[PDB]
Amino acid sequence: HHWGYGKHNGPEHWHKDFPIAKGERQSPVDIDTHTAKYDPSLKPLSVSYDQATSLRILNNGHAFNVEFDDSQDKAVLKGGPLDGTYRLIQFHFHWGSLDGQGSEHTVDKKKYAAELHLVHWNTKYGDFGKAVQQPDGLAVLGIFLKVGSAKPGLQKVVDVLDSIKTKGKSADFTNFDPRGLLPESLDYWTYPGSLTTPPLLECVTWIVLKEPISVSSEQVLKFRKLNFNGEGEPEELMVDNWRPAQPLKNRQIKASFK
Ligand SMILES: CNS(=O)(=O)c1c(F)c(F)c(SCCO)c(F)c1F
Ligand code: NA
Ligand code: NA
Ligand code: NA
Ligand SMILES: [Zn+2]
Repeated sequence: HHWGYGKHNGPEHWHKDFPIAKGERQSPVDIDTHTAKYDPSLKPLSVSYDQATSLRILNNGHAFNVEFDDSQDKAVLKGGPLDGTYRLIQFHFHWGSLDGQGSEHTVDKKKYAAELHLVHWNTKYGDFGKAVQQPDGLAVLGIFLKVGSAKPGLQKVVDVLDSIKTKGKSADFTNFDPRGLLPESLDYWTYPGSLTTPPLLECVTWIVLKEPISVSSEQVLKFRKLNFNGEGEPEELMVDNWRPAQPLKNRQIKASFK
């Protein structure tokens, strides 16, 4: 009876195994754009993805995950609200059963069809597993997806999904360039928060871009053909693998713009 996204093991259940679910800095949150504080001391985000090395794509039963070689400073995030250097380890998405839902963060209560998370770990902690035990261990870049025109830079990912349909499948996935998933503007909101799946650790500096990318209906439809179950276990479509917004508590969301 492990955690998942259903009636009996979904987000409202998670606190029984992971009591930090009700903690002081949980994610996602609603971004109320009118109360976010402009901070003119926030630096432009530095996203340096030229040397990224993707390795593999994996269905873990919760999402699909594009993993990168993080054994050197290739693809890194710095600047913005960050002190020091954070290394890209992987990305993944959360999405809906319908185009009207699927994002984790919301903007003035608006849900997007999906949300991309590019996960990076602070190189002061030497690897990802040590970094998640620290208050400033991760920086997650979150990008919203709306359904409209196709994102051409997403298509390589979409086309390999049928090869990892079920829980525990991987595939080699080399030479994927994550710059193809970024919108034009790096204007962002930032706040202190957590992982959005168990173990829900409060180790994340969240950076959420204001500008969504658009993807086509066909591209998100293909995300919804994945399965939460393993091969030869009964079919459960991988849809609605998002956690709802959690109480902001004693936090202020900062804006890099306007
Ligand atoms: C914020 N999204 S999340 O909690 O679902 C999530 C995730 F799915 C990940 F896979 C990783 S990195 C796994 C190590 O490679 C991570 F840091 C995350 F925060
Ligand atoms: Na395919
Ligand atoms: Na369409
Ligand atoms: Na079977
Ligand atoms: Zn995520």
